Amino acid sequence: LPSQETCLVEDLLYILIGVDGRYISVQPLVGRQSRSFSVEQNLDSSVKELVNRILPVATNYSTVTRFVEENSSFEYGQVNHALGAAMRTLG
Amino acid sequence: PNVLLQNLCCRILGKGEADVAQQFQYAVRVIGSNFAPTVERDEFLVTEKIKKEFVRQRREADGALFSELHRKLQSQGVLKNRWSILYLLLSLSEDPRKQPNKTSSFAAL
Amino acid sequence: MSAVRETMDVLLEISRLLNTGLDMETLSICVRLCEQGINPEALSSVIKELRRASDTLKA
Amino acid sequence: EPYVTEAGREAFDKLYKLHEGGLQILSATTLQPQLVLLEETDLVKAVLNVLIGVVSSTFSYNQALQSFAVKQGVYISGTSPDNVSSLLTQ
Repeated sequence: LPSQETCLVEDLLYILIGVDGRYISVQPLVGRQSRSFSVEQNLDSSVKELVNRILPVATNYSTVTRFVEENSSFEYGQVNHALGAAMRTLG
Repeated sequence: PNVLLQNLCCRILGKGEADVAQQFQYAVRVIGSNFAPTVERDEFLVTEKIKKEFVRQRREADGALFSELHRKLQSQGVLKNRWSILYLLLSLSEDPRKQPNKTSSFAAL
Repeated sequence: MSAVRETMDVLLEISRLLNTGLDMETLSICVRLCEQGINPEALSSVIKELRRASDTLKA
Repeated sequence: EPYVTEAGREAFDKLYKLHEGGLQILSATTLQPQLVLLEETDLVKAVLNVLIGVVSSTFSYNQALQSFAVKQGVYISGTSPDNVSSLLTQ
């Protein structure tokens, strides 16, 4: 049980970055417009509800990283090419 | 009924869980002889015997209390088995005066 | 089970006033016996015989 | 020897199990309620969780009331005699 918590905090740390975890696997929806994270099932439902409430903040993260890596994929002098490169500074 | 009658045989003696065999078989025989009673049911009549008995032993206050307790008893839950319960307590009723001789010297006979 | 706890506190008042001399555990056995059906005469008759028997066995 | 008062917890526990049993016979249900081990230090961690609104192995969350539900039986309840069964609910 505490060892399975030390599994979680590190796996959690990796999916903030948009890197595919060890026991939190990532299913790409359209190449990660929104990331459907599959966290390991329970053995203890206590740590289960704590990691469930952390993976949606990384779902909100997948939407901005899909878009700001798409303004490089559509290189133009436009107001979006500066907009998302400034969000890369925030990320 | 067997687990219940038995547990009574162990508790009453306060000791023995097969050393109470004699008393069990005996209880079973006794219960196996068919008694018929003098009056079966009516809450009022059994309650009255207990009131008269109260007066008779000079525990008049308590007799007064018993009536409060009787009414209370119905409200904590209604009994279908009351006459029999109230009887059992009746037959075990005692007087606050005098002892029953010795029954700790009576064993030696 | 909530019910079962309340009845016994009022019942214990009558029995101790009236002189009966049954502890808690035993008073529960009789209530079981009376609910499963027993002749009242038999129940009083045994209790009186077991008591008389017990005191002599001990002494 | 000791009486119950001096004798720690165990003596009181043996007593509680015996006393509850006495009542338990008249009530008939599928299976009688029995104890399921937790320790006193394991109870204080299941309660540490229920303050944030997370389930343990004594709490079952009910969506129908949007409230949590503890074990109602003679489920271990510390060494208290079915006192934490009401105290932990508050």
